[PDB]
Amino acid sequence: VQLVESGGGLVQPGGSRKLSCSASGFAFSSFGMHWVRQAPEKGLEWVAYISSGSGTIYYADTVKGRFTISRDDPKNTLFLQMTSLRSEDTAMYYCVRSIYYYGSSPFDFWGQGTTLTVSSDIVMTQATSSVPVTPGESVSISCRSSKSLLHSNGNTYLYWFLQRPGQSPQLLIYRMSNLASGVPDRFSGSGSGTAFTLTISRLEAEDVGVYYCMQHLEYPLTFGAGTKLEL
Amino acid sequence: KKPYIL
Amino acid sequence: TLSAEDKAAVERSKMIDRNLREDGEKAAREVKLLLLGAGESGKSTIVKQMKITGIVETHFTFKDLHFKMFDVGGQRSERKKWIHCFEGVTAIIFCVALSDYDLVNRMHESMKLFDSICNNKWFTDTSIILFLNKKDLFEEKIKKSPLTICYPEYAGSNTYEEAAAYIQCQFEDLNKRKDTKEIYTHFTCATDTKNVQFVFDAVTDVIIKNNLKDCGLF
Amino acid sequence: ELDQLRQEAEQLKNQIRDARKACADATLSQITNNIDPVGRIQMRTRRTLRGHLAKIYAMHWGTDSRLLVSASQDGKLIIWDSYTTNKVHAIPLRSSWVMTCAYAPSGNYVACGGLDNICSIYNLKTREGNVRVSRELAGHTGYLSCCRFLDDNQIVTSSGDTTCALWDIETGQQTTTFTGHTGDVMSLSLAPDTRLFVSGACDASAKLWDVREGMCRQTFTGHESDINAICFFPNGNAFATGSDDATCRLFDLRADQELMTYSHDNIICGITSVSFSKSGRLLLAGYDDFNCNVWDALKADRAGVLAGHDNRVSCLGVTDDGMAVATGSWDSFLKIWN
Amino acid sequence: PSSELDVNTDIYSKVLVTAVYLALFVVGTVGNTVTLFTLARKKSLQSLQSTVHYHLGSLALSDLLTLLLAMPVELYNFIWVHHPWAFGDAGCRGYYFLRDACTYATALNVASLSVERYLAICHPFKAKTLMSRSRTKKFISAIWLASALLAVPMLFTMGEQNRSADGQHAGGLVCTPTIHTATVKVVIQVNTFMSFIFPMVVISVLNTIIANKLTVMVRQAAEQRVQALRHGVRVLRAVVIAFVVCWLPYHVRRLMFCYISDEQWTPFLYDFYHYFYMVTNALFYVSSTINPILYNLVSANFRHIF
Amino acid sequence: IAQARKLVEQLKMEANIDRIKVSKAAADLMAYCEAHAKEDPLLTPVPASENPF
Repeated sequence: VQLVESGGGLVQPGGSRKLSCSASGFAFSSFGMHWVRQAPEKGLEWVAYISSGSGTIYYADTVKGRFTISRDDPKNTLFLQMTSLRSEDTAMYYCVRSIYYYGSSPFDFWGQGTTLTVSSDIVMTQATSSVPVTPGESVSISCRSSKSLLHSNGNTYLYWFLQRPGQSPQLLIYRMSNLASGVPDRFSGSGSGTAFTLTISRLEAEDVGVYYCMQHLEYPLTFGAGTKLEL
Repeated sequence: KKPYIL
Repeated sequence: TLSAEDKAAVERSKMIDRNLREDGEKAAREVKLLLLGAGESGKSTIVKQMKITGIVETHFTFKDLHFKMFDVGGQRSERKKWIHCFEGVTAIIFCVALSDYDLVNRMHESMKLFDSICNNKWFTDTSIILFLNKKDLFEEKIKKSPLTICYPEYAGSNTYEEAAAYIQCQFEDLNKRKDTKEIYTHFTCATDTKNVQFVFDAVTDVIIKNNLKDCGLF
Repeated sequence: ELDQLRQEAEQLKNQIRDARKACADATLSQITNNIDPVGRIQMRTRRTLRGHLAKIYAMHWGTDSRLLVSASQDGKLIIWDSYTTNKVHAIPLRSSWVMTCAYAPSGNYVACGGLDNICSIYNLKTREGNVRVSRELAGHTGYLSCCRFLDDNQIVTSSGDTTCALWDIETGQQTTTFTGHTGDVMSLSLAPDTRLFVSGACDASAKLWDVREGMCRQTFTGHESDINAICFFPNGNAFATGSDDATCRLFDLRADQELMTYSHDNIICGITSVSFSKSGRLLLAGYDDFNCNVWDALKADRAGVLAGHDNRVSCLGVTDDGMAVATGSWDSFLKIWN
Repeated sequence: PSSELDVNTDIYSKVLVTAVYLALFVVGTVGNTVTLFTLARKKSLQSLQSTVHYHLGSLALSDLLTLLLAMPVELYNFIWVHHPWAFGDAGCRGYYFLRDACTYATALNVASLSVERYLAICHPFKAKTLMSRSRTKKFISAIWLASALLAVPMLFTMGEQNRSADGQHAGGLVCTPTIHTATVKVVIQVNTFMSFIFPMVVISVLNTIIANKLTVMVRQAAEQRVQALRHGVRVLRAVVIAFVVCWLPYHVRRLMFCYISDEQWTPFLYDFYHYFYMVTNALFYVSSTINPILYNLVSANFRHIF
Repeated sequence: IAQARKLVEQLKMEANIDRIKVSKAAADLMAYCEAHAKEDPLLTPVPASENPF
């Protein structure tokens, strides 16, 4: 699979720009898409959404009215129409594909992203923003929610992401407990409502990056700040 | 004496 | 109240429901035909006339409407255990060769097959397009060989038209019901479009009588 | 010589029935009548999965007892979510004529086969986001009565040329062909430990095969006509058998003979599917009197009637959790009873 | 007092039409509820039969609505008590709105059902390709929406008004058209047009063409059952004749109220109008009761499930 | 011919099987059902809070 974005460059403020994500290697029409943004020295932040068949669109409150998301299913292309660009809209914009049924793994594949430069939510709390790590030791990373994520149907909606330096973030643990496909079982997640724990056992090389927790109980999708591992 | 019912 | 993920699961379920109802309409506006008969009885001839390894479908269209023909005689097992898959077939196209009256009791075997299918508990409503194939070789074989050997209790002329009428009247007498369905008998040519024209004329009469029965008139 | 061999076969057969007659000391009704009866079983249709547009012929649960696969003659098989009645998938089949379907115990694979003589296998857990055919299993020259998954790589089938088989899905070749039936086979039932299984046919002869070795072990007779449904008892030491004779008969594997008879005067119709409960106390038989009946498996009383459907109940299955009982039928409605 | 509005009818005539109306009440309600129950219990219709099942269900629904809404109010407030109108201004407006929306529903159900049979019988392949359950549910929703829209002009015209000899009296309140007569004429003639004349043209032309096609099939079926084809040819003409005979005198009555000016009205025409009102509404409810019999029960497949 | 020899060999191999008494197998099935009767949700109906349906 391959999600490739386009539409970077410097844009004067107040102007307009359209982003294009070209999808490849999967059945595009079944997936609900996402745009997640990352301020250039800050964490990730959620922008917008379409469902499948363009049936349901949500926005974040900061971009509601100024951005319009759309998709082109016969050409596998995801669009984001941006207008009235402001100072906070300077970020790295990623395209995320997600599928929702009983037991799927949404936010599984993240596109490479593109950089665009312009001259009552549920608040997630990272415990720590940077931690020293010895290779071969178990590392425990915590997250905390302002609201209880245990829904009445048994599922708590806490996801975990890991961003390599200079790469797209990838899904590790979806729905607080379930390892993603292609993810080594060193990683382990547990907890309860509003108090959460990512557990790594025997940390290794090329597994050092920034970890994020994300709630998915309600819209908008507010991430965490981002706990970082260092040696 | 037109009727009134229609 | 559903979650943020249960709502998208329910939207998946409803878009799947939409694709199902669309494909069910696409399938229901289509005419399905069963082929039956013993081997080397012109089934290949009729299928070759249409288009020109268990179940064999030959899919062709006519008058902007699709026709599906299920050449089911390829696979051999008990017909009592899969013929109920085929109720709702519009018309059964049963095929008999005329010249198999003396070969070995093939005509009596085809009569038993026609009886077992025509009086079946599933095909109660489904009418039958009966074919009688290879009539010229039948003319040769009755000008040489007699006719008591196929059916014992018959005495009549050794002419083509009378013996062919006797075979037709012996086949169309097997239906224990005649108020419900109707057998459409044809004698095939060498190779001509009257074959496929009689098939669609018979199918048209069947569709008109089903529509009349469903509209409350018939 | 060969007629001497016929007489020898009849002598062996009379020896076999003499031995299993010597082993019958008391039937099930003398032991299990001291047990108090189960009482009246009343169950309501707790859901209804109205998605298919033709007669459905098969249904298999998941081992999590929440997903169930269900195949039908309209070219679709649909993986319901039993709690929320959501269609998590709908797989377009290549040939509409579908007699059976199965759901692998991992939850990664399904299977289906019908008059096409091919037990096709679909990969549910793809990365490309769609289901797709993994292997087309050919070489079987008859309609498929049943397919069951042993592991993710082993599948047994039940054909129309009187044979069963065992495939390795990764190679695509059938390992061990099971010959020995006379009329074509109609059902199949793996044991809980999957060392052996029981298949039924038009001979009215259920046979206890062996998966590893590859030969039949025991052959069970006692039905008048064809048998359509076999389900193991949960201990793995017995199995019930549904036939066209309005008779369910549970056989024993240790004692090698018929144990109990399930029939009633007011039913004369055929049986299309059987399955036990989780404990084994009550077995559920699926008739084409349009309703399922609930038989006390130890005292042989009809405990309850499930009168939901309006045509032939063509398939039924009980959750591995033992919580729900789904019943499919020719009116395209999966009812889920509890 | 307000005794000029008293209508002197034969009390035995009121008793007899009460008997006819209660008999039509029980027969029409039982027949239409059994028809809706029959098409609701029987759902084993996946093919192109299902669309015609929907139209027959819609016709049974509209006839049950005509009967259950209009019938019991019309008894007490037109047969027995001519004045005072008990139900007020919005009562008059809503009663004539429901009455005429249900009447347009019946006429358009019958017309649409005939268009559906003409497609299903005289162009069987072209109706096979056009058949989809979505288009039929859209079509029935369209004809009920048009039947609701065409009854809107009976809201503002049909107000309550006091026409007593005094300017005000507690018993002088009647239920009458209250706008000027030269637009009441336009309302009633568009009512008579879109409730009689256009469904009459499509009913008569389409059932004539279908009976022509079926008599052609009887001639080439005896020239090459035949009892059931002649039976269907009978039922088509029974549809046309029952629709004419039951919905012609009602619109003759409303045009008689529409055209004859008060210089031409007599006390004899007053009494004749009230007895003729009784008779025409008897035939109107006869239409509502004999729709389900000769649309359903004379088919010989409906009989066993009935 | 050889098919009849196969039927003879199959019946011979099915003949020598160690069979048990039927009261023993009946009491085994009875004891399985009584050991698992308590956790069977269809035998005695579960409370509605425990039912997922």
